[PDB]
Amino acid sequence: GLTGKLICQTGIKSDGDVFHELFGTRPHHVPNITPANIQGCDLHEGEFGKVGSVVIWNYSIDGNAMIAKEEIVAIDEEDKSVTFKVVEGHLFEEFKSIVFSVHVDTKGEDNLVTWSIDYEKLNESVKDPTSYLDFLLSVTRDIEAHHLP
Repeated sequence: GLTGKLICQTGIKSDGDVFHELFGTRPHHVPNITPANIQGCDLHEGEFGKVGSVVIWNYSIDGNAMIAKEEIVAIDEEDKSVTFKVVEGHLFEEFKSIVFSVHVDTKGEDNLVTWSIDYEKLNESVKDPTSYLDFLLSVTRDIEAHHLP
């Protein structure tokens, strides 16, 4: 009753590999590219690019500042996927667990970015976090504009 999943898919015109590796090996560059959405990304444990690394994200939705500490639980080169599990922060005011994954599909002509949000609400009154899809699309658009020469 408390579990849900939200997915958004959108095209990018920029290089898909570069988009994947931004998240997979260069997540600390994200704030520099989408500063209205993401203000910081600090390495807390481990090393950038490795499974089990932990980063602290400083970000904003609707003008409110928030913090998420996240473990990189999966990085797959073939699927061009990176999975970030929240382990502390604002979102644990609402969710028992919440995991963000980004996949890039570069087959064929048109690159597709897919963001998934997999979560368990603390209780049934918690809202499904659809505002995070609008955040992830904004981040995605900003990355695409930055990477297009």
